[PDB]
This record gives sequence, structure tokens and C-alpha cells, in this order.
Amino acid sequence: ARTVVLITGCSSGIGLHLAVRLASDPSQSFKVYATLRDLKTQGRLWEAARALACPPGSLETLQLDVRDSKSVAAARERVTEGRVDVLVCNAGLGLLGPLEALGEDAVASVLDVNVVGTVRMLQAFLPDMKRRGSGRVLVTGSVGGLMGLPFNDVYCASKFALEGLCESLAVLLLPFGVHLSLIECGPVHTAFMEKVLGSPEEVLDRTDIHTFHRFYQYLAHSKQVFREAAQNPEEVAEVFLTALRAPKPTLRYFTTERFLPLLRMRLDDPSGSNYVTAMHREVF
Amino acid sequence: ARTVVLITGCSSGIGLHLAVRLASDPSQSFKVYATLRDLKTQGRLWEAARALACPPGSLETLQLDVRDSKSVAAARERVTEGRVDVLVCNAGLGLLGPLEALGEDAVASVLDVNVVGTVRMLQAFLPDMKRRGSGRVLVTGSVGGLMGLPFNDVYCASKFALEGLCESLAVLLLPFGVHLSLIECGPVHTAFMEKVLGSPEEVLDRTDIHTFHRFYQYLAHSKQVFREAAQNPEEVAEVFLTALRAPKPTLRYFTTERFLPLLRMRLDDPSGSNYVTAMHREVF
Ligand SMILES: C[C@]12CC[C@@H]3c4ccc(O)cc4CC[C@H]3[C@@H]1C[C@H](Cc1cccc(C(N)=O)c1)[C@@H]2O
Ligand SMILES: C[C@]12CC[C@@H]3c4ccc(O)cc4CC[C@H]3[C@@H]1C[C@H](Cc1cccc(C(N)=O)c1)[C@@H]2O
Repeated sequence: ARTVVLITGCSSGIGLHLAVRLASDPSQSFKVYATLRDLKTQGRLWEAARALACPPGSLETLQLDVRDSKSVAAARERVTEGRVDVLVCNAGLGLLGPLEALGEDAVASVLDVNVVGTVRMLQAFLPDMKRRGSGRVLVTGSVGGLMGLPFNDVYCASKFALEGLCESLAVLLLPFGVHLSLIECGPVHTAFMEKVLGSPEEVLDRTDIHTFHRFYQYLAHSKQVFREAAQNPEEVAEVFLTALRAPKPTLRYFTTERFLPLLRMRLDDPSGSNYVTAMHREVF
Repeated sequence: ARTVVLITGCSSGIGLHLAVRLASDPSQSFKVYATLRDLKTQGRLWEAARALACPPGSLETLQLDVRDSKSVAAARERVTEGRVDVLVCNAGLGLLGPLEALGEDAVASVLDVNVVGTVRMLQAFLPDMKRRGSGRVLVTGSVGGLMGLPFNDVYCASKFALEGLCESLAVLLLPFGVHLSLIECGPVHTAFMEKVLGSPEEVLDRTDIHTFHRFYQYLAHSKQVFREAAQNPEEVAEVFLTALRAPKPTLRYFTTERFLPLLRMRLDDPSGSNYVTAMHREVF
């Protein structure tokens, strides 16, 4: 009857704006479960829900920790309709800084949440989609999963992993009628790079002066790129809707064509030397 | 005086054949620390050492668990010369099977060892290489880190992550004089896909009949690809030597040109549709 949509990571950003956008829909086609790690962060989701005046019953919140498969099961249990038509894997963690300055727990956590937690969603939800012979999976990707960035080593590691995970799955799912797509985001203006980085004080402690100086230069350049390229989460959310609406989804949707030149140069010098050279000069 | 080389994962395969190859070297240029998770598995490394008659003192073994940063530190401590000229990150875990058939621990472990453990090596060893303004890092990569394969979802996830990790680092390390390179391997005939997969009995338990059948078809095709394309670890080891010897290493060395067509098609249809189509028919 309604298309049932479960989204992870709805407390801010792309996930919040997509949950209520679908909400929301003048057509009333969508029943949305918006999941969040901490319910104390659900205020903005319910504010924004009021702003776009979502109908009553359009939006149910669930608590869901993607690092915890019992929590993934308990959120799956609470899906009354007993199917999910559109699973959106969007919960994600950032990590920014000199590699030797990152705590090993913080490294472990990004991988846990960004890769393993996506795996846990797909394990809990894919079986029944394959049995039904239908279902859409959308995954928040990043242009940092398509080309490496200085000081984003671990974030890019995590983002690249999702490409590996999802491309491998797509090759299998083709004849099942289950559709998986990555929505590849450039910079998005939400609230992103926040406490994804330690204090200058603590970062200097953990690295050399020359590396520290380079981090500042990367930050200056990143601020510039964001101010000249950063997209709306509203703009980003339409791309998810385009994929969810397509009769035969491709593997990747790009929310911006802007980085495609740069990605072309990675990909026709397989040695990686052109990319690394171009990016070094771009950043520094 | 001698080039000090520390390699991870030497109990078999590429790591074992590279440790003693360098060994070994009629020139006697190399002092090798060959690390292994379990010392009980060091027999083959010392057999092969006798076969290629490595000189006395050419090869020291260390125990090293890459999942454990105290173990990474204790192996670093035991490097008497007090520098490492060539760090080789080669320790790796496989995982093969339908995604829903993989244990969550087994998923966590592959990421821990293949990504986090590489991070731990680089944290322990990169600081002093940057201070010296010199050092080579070589990382075992796979063609499964460059394109996704059905039933290799998690392995490819891990392998893709290493591309993300290393490309991000290379962009920073360029003006430091520290050189990082991936050695991208196709199928290698060692002993690989062993207990990287559960029994047919246990896998059928954990999946549908149609997915199970497809797994068999992928295995049949994989056996064929290996029998028609699989390289020596001796052949693979020369590629590492080529990179270690290059005055200005590129980011990636390919031990085979054979998959480069296939990689070209990933990369000029950014939607991923051509790749996924070509590979689906290639495999099934
Ligand atoms: C990778 C990227 C697209 C490419 C951008 C680029 C392109 C070209 C260039 O020359 C410079 C730059 C710098 C900025 C880059 C963006 C960073 C942003 C990702 C990010 C990082 C840390 C935490 C989070 C989080 N909270 O989710 C998100 C976005 O995904
Ligand atoms: C990915 C790959 C290169 C591309 C190959 C290919 C290409 C084209 C094609 O059509 C089919 C196939 C099937 C075989 C594929 C290889 C599998 C092998 C990796 C592997 C897997 C599980 C555990 C370990 C471990 N113990 O380390 C290693 C190698 O790296």
C-alpha cells in the first residue's frame, strides 16, 4: 500500500532531510521509519517534521545502534507491515586528522559504523528482499570513497570499502530483482566536519610540526572547496528520490558532476601517479 | 649499511616467498625481519630459508599480531638497528561466501586485520620515516580492491579500503621523501582460498537455495580463472623488488596487466552499470 522506507542516521543531515522529505510527499506514498543512535537527538527530526508539516503517521522514529546487531533486529521487529520496500543505509562517522594523531578506538569505530554497520543492515534486511524478489537499497556514498584525500585516510578507507561492498553485492543481486545503489555525495552543507577533529593542541601533541602545518593547509583548502561547491541536503535528497523512483536503478548516482574530471584522471593513469600529483598541488 | 626490511604475514604465500627472496639476495644487501602471528607456523619460512640457502643473519623472525598495537610496538622495539628502511604490509585475511552466511566476528576480524592492522603498522612506523626524510612502504593489494566480486563482498570491502587508505597517505607523503606503493595482485597460487569458506552444509543453513547455487557457480568460475591466470609467489615477489628498487616509486604496481581491460570499463561508465553487467555474465 504505502512504500515502507527505513533510514539509518536521521538525527541530522542527509538522513533527517530525506526522512521528512519523503514524509511529507504531497502524494502520501511513503511510510518512513527514521532510525537514530540516541533518541535525545530526535528533536530536530521532529522540528523539521513540523516545518514541512508531515502528516500524522507518515514518520515513526526507532532507536538503532548500527554497531549492535541485536539493536538492528529490534528495529527490524518494530516494522509492523512486515516488509521494507526501501532500505536506506546512511548512518556514518567522520574522522579527520594526521593518521598517527587518530586514536585506535576512533579508527576501529569509523570502520565499525561505516562498513560493519552497513554489513549488519544488509544481513538483517537482504534475506527477505531476495525471497520477495523485490526491494531497493540506497547507500550514502562519498566522493571520498572514489579518490583519496590527505588527512581523510580512515574516512576514505571506510568510504572506498562501501564501494567494494556494494559493487560486489550488486553483481550477485542483478537477477534477484533487489536493487542496490550508491548516492555519491560531494561536499554537503549540513554540520559535517564538526567534532570529527581533536583540538590543535591535542593534534600537535600527536604529530610533527611539518605534518601539523600541512593539516592547516588542507583545512584552508577544504573550507574553500566547501564554500564553492557544497550542496543542500534538500538537493542531495532529490537524488535519493530519483534512484528510488527509477524502473531500473544503476549502481551509482552522482549528486554532482563536478568531480568527474578528477575521477577520470585517477582512472586512466592506473599507476596512481597523475592523481597523486594533481591532488598534491590542488591541496597544497 | 644493510637495507632493513620488516614484513608482516610471513608464514606462507607472498610474505614467506618475499622474506627469503630478499634473504637470500646474492648481493646480501637486505636484513629481513619476518613477522608472523603464530610462531608455530614458522616451519615453512625456515624450510624455504634452507632451500634458497639464506645466509646466517639474513633473516630474523618476530611474533606480531597486527590486531594488537602492543604487539606492533614489541616487534618495533626488537629492531636492533633502530630504523626500518622498507616496511612491507602484507598480513591479510580472506573471507568468501554469501554475505548473510558470514559471522559478524568474521566480518569484524577481516576489517581489523586487513585495514586496522595496516593502520597500526603505519602509525608505529611512519613517524620515524618522516623524521628521517626517507623510507619505502609496500602494501599487498589485490585486484579485488579495484573491482567488486560476487561472494567477496567483505574481502573486497577490505581491499578497496586499503586503496582509500594508501592513496590518501600518498598525497600527503609526496614532499616528505617517504614512498608508499601498492602491489596489486591478481590470483596468486599459494594456498589461498582455504578455510576462508564454511562447509557447504553450514553455508546452506545460512542462505537460500538460489544464493547457494550461485555460490557454486562463482566457485566453478573462480577455479577456472585461477587455473588460467594464477601467478607464482616468486613472480609476485619480483614486483615488490622492482618497486623497492625504483628511484621514484609510483602509487601502484600491477603484477599482471590482465585485468586492466576490465578495470577500464568500470572506470569510463561511472554509473557502474557496464561493470556490473559484464561481471554478472562473466561469472554466471
Ligand atoms: C570527500 C568530500 C568530497 C570531496 C571534497 C574535496 C574534493 C576535492 C578537493 O581538491 C578537496 C576536497 C576537500 C573536501 C572533500 C569532501 C569532504 C567530505 C567528507 C567528510 C570528511 C570528514 C567527515 C565527514 C562526515 N561528517 O560525514 C565527511 C566529502 O565527502
Ligand atoms: C580478487 C582476485 C583477483 C581477481 C579474480 C577474478 C577476476 C575476474 C573474474 O571474472 C573472476 C575472478 C575470481 C578470482 C579473483 C581473485 C580472488 C583473489 C582474492 C582472494 C579471495 C579470498 C581470499 C584470499 C586470501 N587468502 O588472501 C584472496 C584475487 O585477489
